[PDB]
Amino acid sequence: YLASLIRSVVALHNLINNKIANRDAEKKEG
Amino acid sequence: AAAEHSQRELDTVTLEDIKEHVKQLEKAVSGKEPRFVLRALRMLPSTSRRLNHYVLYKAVQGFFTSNNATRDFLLPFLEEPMDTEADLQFRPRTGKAASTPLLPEVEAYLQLLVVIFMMNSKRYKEAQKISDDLMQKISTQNRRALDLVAAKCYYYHARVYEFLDKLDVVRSFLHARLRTATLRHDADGQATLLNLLLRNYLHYSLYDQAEKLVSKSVFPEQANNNEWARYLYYTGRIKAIQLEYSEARRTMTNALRKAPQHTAVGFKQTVHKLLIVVELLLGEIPDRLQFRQPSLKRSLMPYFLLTQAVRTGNLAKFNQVLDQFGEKFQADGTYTLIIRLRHNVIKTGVRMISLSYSRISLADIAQKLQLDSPEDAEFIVAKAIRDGVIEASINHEKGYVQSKEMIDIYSTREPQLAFHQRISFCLDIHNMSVKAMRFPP
Amino acid sequence: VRRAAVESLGFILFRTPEQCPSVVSLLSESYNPHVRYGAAMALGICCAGTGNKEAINLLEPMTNDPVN
Amino acid sequence: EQKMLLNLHKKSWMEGLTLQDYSEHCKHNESVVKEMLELAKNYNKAVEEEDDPKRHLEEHVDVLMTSNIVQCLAAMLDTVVFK
Amino acid sequence: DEFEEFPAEEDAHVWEDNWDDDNVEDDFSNQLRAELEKHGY
Amino acid sequence: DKKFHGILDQGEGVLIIFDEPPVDKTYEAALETIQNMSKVVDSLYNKAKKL
Amino acid sequence: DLYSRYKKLQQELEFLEVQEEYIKDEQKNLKK
Amino acid sequence: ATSGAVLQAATGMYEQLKGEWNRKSPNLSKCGEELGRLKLVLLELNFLPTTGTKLTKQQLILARDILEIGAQWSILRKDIPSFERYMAQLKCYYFDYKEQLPESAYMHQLLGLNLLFLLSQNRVAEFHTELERLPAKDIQTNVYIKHPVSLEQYLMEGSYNKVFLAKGNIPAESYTFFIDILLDTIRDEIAGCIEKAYEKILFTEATRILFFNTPKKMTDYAKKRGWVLGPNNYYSFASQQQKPEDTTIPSTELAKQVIEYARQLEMIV
Amino acid sequence: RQYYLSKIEELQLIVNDKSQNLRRLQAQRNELNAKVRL
Amino acid sequence: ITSAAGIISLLDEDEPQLKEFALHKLNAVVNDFWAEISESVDKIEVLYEDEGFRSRQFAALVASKVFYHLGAFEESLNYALGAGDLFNVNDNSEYVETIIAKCIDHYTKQCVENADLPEGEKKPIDQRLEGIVNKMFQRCLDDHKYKQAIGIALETRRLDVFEKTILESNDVPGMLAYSLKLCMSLMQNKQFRNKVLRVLVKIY
Repeated sequence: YLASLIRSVVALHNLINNKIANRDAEKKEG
Repeated sequence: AAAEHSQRELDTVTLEDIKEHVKQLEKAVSGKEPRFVLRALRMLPSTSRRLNHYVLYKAVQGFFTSNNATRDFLLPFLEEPMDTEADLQFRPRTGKAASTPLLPEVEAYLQLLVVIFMMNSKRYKEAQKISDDLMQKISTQNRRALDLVAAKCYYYHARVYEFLDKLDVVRSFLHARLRTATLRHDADGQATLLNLLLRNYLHYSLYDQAEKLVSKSVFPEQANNNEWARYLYYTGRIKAIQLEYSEARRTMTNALRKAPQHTAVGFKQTVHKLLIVVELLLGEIPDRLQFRQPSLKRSLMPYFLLTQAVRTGNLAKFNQVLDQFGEKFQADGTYTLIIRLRHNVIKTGVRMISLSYSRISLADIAQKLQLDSPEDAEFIVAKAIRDGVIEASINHEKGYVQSKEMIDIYSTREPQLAFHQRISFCLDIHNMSVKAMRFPP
Repeated sequence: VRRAAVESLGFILFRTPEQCPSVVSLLSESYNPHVRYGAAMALGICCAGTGNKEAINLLEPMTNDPVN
Repeated sequence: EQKMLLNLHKKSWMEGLTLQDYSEHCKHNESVVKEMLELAKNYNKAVEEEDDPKRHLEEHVDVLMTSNIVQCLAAMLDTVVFK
Repeated sequence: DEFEEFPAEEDAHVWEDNWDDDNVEDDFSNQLRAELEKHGY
Repeated sequence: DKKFHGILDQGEGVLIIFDEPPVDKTYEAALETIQNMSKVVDSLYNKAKKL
Repeated sequence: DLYSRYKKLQQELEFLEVQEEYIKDEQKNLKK
Repeated sequence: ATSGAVLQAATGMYEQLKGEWNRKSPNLSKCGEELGRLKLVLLELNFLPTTGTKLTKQQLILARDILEIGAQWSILRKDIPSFERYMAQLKCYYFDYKEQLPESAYMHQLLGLNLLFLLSQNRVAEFHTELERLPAKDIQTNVYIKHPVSLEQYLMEGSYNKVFLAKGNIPAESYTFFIDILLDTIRDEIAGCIEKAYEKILFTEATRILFFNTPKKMTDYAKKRGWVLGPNNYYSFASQQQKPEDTTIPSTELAKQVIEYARQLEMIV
Repeated sequence: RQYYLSKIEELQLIVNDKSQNLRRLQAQRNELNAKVRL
Repeated sequence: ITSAAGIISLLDEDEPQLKEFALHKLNAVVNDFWAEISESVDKIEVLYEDEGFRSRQFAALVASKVFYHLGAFEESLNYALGAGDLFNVNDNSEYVETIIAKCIDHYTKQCVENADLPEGEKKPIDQRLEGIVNKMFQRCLDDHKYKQAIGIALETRRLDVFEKTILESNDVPGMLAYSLKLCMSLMQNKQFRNKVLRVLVKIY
């Protein structure tokens, strides 16, 4: 359970980073 | 006056905001993604304020302007500014942009602005016609993205009929629209329509109908946390009325957990009231902090008095608080539950006795619970044991109530089951987070 | 056999040249070079003489591959 | 000849159902979880000071999950098979 | 995403107060005195 | 005073003795990791404000 | 027109499914 | 014209049925036949708003009272289906047309019966929903509603003795029938509590527990429920709770759960 | 006629989500292949 | 108001006219109260199950509407097809549109199965299914452009309605060439290709 929680938190952080990156690219395009 | 100039400044920044929102709607239309629509309706409540008559007049005279019947429908419903010196022609659509018919998203959003502004002006009849026309227009449209927008206006439609105090001339329409969304496999629209229908049912006290539907219909998990919270609150009320008290408590706890942090004071207050009442019905004393919150202090103060009266075991105090503030419960829609608790107080005392003692005799239980006879104590403790509130057994041979001896749970399979639920949730969270990943082309 | 299997994409998709670059957009970046050669040959075969500018775009950097 | 050269490193059938030393499995879990604790400290510091703990944490999680899952499943298979 | 459908409707102490604080009872000194004189005789 | 490990049973009159199981370091480190990624989740809450 | 759109959509869905299956296989091979 | 003639005919059959019913011996068969023919003429007249024309208020009244008389007739034959169908049919007349039709005391009676009906069928959840349906004032004001509410409240706190002593506070025999059915239901509930709570039960004290004045009325349960008698006339329920699942490892289910864990860990998705 | 509209609508949404999933899978494969090549 | 659904108990009676009136009222009010009639289920079904009942078709229609509201279309189609005339020929309501769409999906799947094994082994098709299918064909023919009935037909084999569509007014024969394009672009069955081509050359 601890390892699964670690992995889920890591995946959530990665998804947040990816959303931030794609929004940064979209806003920097203009 | 410079005050009117500053009003014009905030009006034109609202114009820029709505221009950004309609641009996002068109980007969603041309980008094959509905999340931009969700973001537009997320910014929608923020710009539901800061608007006036001229804001919406300039909006409808900037967009549309195709000489369609839409102009003939929305212009007469709002006032117009005079020949202002700052005749800044606000024209987001130029030539071919104004030539093509407006997308359902943008026209729906601007008509929504009309109806919410009309509601803010508190003349419900004027907004009734614009809402009916809006939903006549969007009924034929089968756009997937529009459903999102449709979802929102759906809610607003029911909202206006709340101020019209009818709530019944549209029940069949909401039923049909929910069915249409179900066959469209929509998530947001189905969830919001279920929530609105449940609210209508509870406003007209048809709890059996709501129970039947929630037994038949399935709430979409992949919905808004706000809609999830509303559905959980309504379901908790249903289960509380249906005597399913433990499930109601769990559902209302989940609804409170999913409440929008600090955004909905009234919804949180109502959820706290109902949760406190049902928890008292279970025999559990609620959290004290609920009554000392800055926003929920006065709202739950009668419930503080109720909880104090039942915990102290003073039924006279219970009747007294019924006499003074109990009528307020009728306004809060909890009077029947409060009467049930008035006649179910003794369950709390039985639970306290079970928690403290482990082999307390029947006579001692009757003495400590103000019960007249030991046989009445036997009946009450047996009923409480059967109804899943106590974990004891009465040795009737010599009249002592032996609680079930506590076994080492870590040596049992219960921790494995709890960890299984937690692991499944964590793996599902990881799968959801990795599943989208939103890599743009 | 991997080379031939990838090259069969051209023979399977020449009738609909639009789909061919989509599947082979990434066959062109495998770790082994034989699959890359098969991807290039499939791209050449599927679209016959269409100025797709998508197969051309995919072949633009591949012609700089370290493998010969 | 391919299969009968494969017979060289092929594990026996008794190896699949065998269980790793339980007293050793606990020590391995303790060690790797403590490394994961240090890694979590480093990850918190790195993420907070952003506006390679992640890869190390993921590798440790893979190791822990595969070890514990395999041991648990072997335990269940052994409990059912031998009665 | 405010929930406008549901309307949003001395003792200003900072410390967290537990339920037992509300319970009324005699002072502990009085209880101890009573128990001492009860068990003394 | 956390001297010799045991519990007195006044009911019958006994002082039992046992071997004080260690603490299961795994669980303590698991609790520490749970706290650490609670902190990480707060940090991510500080993020994600940029939509 | 409408039937053409429906058949385009069916063929595109099947092609996307084939590509996704191949990707899952190649991800497994890349991990190996 | 034709609708008026049908309404007048319905008034005639209602008059005949009322003459049969108000008599101290309301013959079951003739009243039932008249009520069925009245049902037919009511289907001819109307049963839903539908048309926007102003339905005659007297027509709504006579339909409501015919349904009330049918509900009161149903209990005479001790036929539950007739009572429930009449109840559900006249619920529409009670609630839809409340703002136009008055409320004679009879409905409250039937309403209370309806609530007590659920007590006879142990449908406590439906009882509480229906109680929520009624206005708050009539919950404690009207006696016809007060009695089932008080009986359910006593049942909800284990006050079976209070129920037994309050049995004599009923204002009608239409109550009395469902009160008897409630006696059987409460005896069954007490038996269930005895099953779940205790482990050994003595016949002599169970006699006071279950409110049975004859030991043969308990031999009834001794063969209906078939409670096992012990060596010393002690019914044993230790075979109800038991201690299962604490000796055999599920293993197979846990193995499947671990397999699912491995799958979710190794899926490419 | 509503046949075609409903069918093409459901097919458009499923193909949209499938294309998005394919894009993310493409990126994941690209990262893995970059690691292997390195 | 109509806030109760006690009319279902009228089905529990024995006289036929009571059941007919209850079924008619339910059919009138299925769209709103489907929650209650979802528990009736068998009480309606037996009405269609008994051959001697006078209005089994109305019961079948009511059950089909109730099941469609529930969402289990696999039985809503069966109970709609069991009913006749007023079941779907009205072609007016959205429920009718959903039912016709699903039943013609069943028809085209069954037609594919029959084309797979046309050696007598082919499974039979309910004549009511064929009737509703070709009624839809005729309605979309006389309604507007005939470029949709042709596609539906070539989806469900059905070369007869294909020939009827091309041999009718058909506006201009250019759409025929369009059909030829379909015959060479969006179909992979060579066995069906032969029949379609033979039809085309006969029409030429």
